[PDB]
Amino acid sequence: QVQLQQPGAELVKPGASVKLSCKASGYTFTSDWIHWVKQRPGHGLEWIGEIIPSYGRANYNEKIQKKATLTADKSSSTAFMQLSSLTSEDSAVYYCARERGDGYFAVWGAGTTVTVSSAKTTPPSVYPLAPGSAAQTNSMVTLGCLVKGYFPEPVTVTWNSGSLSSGVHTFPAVLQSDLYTLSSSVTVPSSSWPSETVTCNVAHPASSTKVDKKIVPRD
Amino acid sequence: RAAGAATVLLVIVLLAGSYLAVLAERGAPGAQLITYPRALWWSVHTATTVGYGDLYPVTLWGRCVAVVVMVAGITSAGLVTAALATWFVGREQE
Amino acid sequence: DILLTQSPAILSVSPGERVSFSCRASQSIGTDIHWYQQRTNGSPRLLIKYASESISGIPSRFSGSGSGTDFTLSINSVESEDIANYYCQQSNRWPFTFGSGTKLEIKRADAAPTVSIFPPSSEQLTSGGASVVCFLNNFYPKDINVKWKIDGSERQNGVLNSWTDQDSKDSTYSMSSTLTLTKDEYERHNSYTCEATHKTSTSPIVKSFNRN
Ligand SMILES: [K+]
Ligand SMILES: [K+]
Ligand SMILES: [K+]
Ligand SMILES: [K+]
Ligand SMILES: [K+]
Ligand SMILES: [K+]
Repeated sequence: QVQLQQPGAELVKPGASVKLSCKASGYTFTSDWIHWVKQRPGHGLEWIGEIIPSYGRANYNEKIQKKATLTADKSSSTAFMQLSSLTSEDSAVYYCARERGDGYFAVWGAGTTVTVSSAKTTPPSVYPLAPGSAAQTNSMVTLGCLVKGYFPEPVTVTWNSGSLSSGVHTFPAVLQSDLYTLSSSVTVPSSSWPSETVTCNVAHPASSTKVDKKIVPRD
Repeated sequence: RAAGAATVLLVIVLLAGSYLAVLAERGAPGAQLITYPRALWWSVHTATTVGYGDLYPVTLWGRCVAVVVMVAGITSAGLVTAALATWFVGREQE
Repeated sequence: DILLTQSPAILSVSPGERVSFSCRASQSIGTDIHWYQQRTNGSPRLLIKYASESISGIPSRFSGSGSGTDFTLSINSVESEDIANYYCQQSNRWPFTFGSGTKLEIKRADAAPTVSIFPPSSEQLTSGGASVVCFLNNFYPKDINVKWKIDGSERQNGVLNSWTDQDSKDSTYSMSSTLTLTKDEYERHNSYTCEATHKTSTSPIVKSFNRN
């Protein structure tokens, strides 16, 4: 079961400071070390620091400018990272992995997207995308839903609560004035529509908002 | 019999050592005494005072842990001997 | 601190072929090298541990090799799913360190794009909006062009595109062009077309529709 649980995202005002979490479950040990890796978009993984909960000792990466402070809640099995006084540069995905003390990072977390900006958390907008009542069709049919006017990243768009994975393409958002816009596509067999439902699920961690929107043909 | 006791205690120093050693060594750049397993191999050969040098402490508390482990080895050893000695001396008193 | 150098940054290989990524340590680190795989918007995933040891859950396709300074991750018969990023990481000397990463790309057969066009939804129109979406799905190579024509004449204002990194489902590419306009601009304009010229056909691929 999903061992390291990390909050989907955090928005932070330049100068402000966020306290990222990582709550583990499963087999814990006194030799357990929780690590923090930071991955800037389109770049590699970068060790930030580490902490041994059963003792509370924490070491950080000596090359990067220390902007974090690790701590561990003995009982609740949660590791906390305190990233203070941030800037656009600190904006990235932060992972937390568990190390058994043998060197490798067995399992990682989902990662907490952190965006350092002045803007405001804008939940999205989900509009359907049904073919035009003038476009013919073959064995397959491509439907999809448009997620626009939201901020900040990320957004988790799924189809039929995830049950439908085959034939899906959620494109990368785009930034147009403090608002990200993306759209996902889905291709099912024409026969199976619109008889059998096809709804897209959009989750937006930064506002705990999650919507649906059944793709229904046009009257 | 205190030699027996010595063996128990040692095995404990051998573990606490491995632990502390890694706890002390991490953080000091270049340190290689940073993973629990080999840590233990490290403590074993340092206690047996064989110390090949494939692993050695570089920090202060790391070295302190080291010293302690060395002495648990050099003592148990001596205590088992001191034991053996007595046994043969008694056996011999016949 | 040990420096893990990973060359090359990208590997172009054909399906079912055998591919090898190399990681080079700035100094001897024994076999204390470990390899992680990270897909598009995924987290890292332990593949091999200690240069050549299996992890339960990883295909037998993956194998590790080497010792000292030169290590080699290897995939026997690549396949769509294997498209990701490959990083190596040592734990010989503190602090642990990572490699620069290596992108794996597959070489599937040419594929023409599936084009689909969508009129803005009434829900959006109900709020001064008007977004005309067009998809250029599952094609290959990645090179492709999208043009718009609102009423016989070409348009370029309000067109935002977005591409997808190589797909791990079939090793193809897909692109999405969105033409946002006000309900107004959209009101006084009959037909909207979306032409996609791809390397797979001299002529372009068209898909339009009228506001009515
Ligand atoms: K000796
Ligand atoms: K010696
Ligand atoms: K020696
Ligand atoms: K020696
Ligand atoms: K030597
Ligand atoms: K002796």
